[PDB]
Amino acid sequence: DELGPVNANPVAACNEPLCSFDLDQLKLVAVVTGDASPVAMVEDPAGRGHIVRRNTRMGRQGGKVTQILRDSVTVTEVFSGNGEIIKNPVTLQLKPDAKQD
Amino acid sequence: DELGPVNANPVAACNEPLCSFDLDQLKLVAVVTGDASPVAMVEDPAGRGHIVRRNTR
Amino acid sequence: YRGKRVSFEFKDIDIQNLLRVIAEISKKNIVVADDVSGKVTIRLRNVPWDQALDLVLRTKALGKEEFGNIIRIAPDLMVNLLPVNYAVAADMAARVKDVLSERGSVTVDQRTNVLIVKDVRSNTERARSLVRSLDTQTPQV
Amino acid sequence: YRGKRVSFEFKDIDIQNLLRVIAEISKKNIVVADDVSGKVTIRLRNVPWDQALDLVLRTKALGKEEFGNIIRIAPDLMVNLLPVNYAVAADMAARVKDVLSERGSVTVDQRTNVLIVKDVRSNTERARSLVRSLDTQTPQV
Repeated sequence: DELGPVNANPVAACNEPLCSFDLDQLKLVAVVTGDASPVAMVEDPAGRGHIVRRNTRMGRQGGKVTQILRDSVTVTEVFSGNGEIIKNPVTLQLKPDAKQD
Repeated sequence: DELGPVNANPVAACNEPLCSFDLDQLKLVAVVTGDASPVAMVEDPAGRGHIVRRNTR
Repeated sequence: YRGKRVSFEFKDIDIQNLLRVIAEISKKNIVVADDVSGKVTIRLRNVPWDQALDLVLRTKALGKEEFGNIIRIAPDLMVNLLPVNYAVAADMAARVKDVLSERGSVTVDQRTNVLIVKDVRSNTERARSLVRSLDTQTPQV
Repeated sequence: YRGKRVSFEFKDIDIQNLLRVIAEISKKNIVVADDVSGKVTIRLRNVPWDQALDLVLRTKALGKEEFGNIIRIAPDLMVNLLPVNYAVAADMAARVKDVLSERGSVTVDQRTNVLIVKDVRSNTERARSLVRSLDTQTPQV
């Protein structure tokens, strides 16, 4: 009586995805620049690619895109510094070889 | 009743391996160096290759 | 097929992402089909985009068809601009075609007598050495 | 395809180990498939890695595909850099291709007009003797 109404509503959208994942998990793949304004390209810990640009956001801390270079991308993030909500001016570099804990 | 739950949990990890074998048994195969920092490559008495770098054990 | 100058750096990204990114920069509104291809790597400097695009197509990627407002696309390496000060770009075409053979890589001739190459660094290097070497007998006027 | 300079010495090691080692040195994050190949021996000096890699592929090893952040790789000899001070590297290509025949060994042309060879010492020696010998008629300006 519910299957015989053969009904599926496919996934193709954003999950609203990167605002569900932390900013230091995200890795800068590439940058595009031309007449349509500069845009950064960034990789999830789930291996998805995204495209974001100045005034847009990413990450659980709502990291706002403020600058875009060729090697790196400055963003403004939202951290709880000792109990205060404060700005964190992070700069996501491109992906080389690197390791941390 | 335990086989019919057909269940295997494959080996692919480190065994935590070289901390179970003595240091004079291990043989230096090669060294790699580049922007990702220098890394040594070393051989077990069991003939496995490993990769280890400054601050590791 | 004319645009602002750009530098395309794509390290292991979906061509669909490069495409969207290219639409977010006012290089048309670009839309793919659904499953066009996959992921590619390119790194360009000083290339107008509409070219870096034609050049992206040849890498792995697709061909482009434009409706007008929207364009549909359906199923390091580097780019460097060579100035040709002395010779005409078309006179190089015989020799440059002859290095490529059945390889990858390409050469594009812009109207202002500049050559543009996408390829692996090793095929770029060869093409530059030949273009400059033939340019150099042309400077002795 | 650009990196810090390195010396690769691998005495009877899994290409998967050489790969990881190459990721531990910030030469991307490299990941193989599972069963790529086996074990190889190479010994390089003064070679940027991204090249010592292309060169490792040709030995026994695999081809490389990059996603961007990660790269997937799927299924003594030495390397020496030859400076070419006088001639263009591409003019050597005819003669150098002609020694290789259906052998192993390769030659890579870097953009700064240097040749790089991987091979057995005996094929390296031949390639150096020819490159230097042809360079030497070019120094008499």
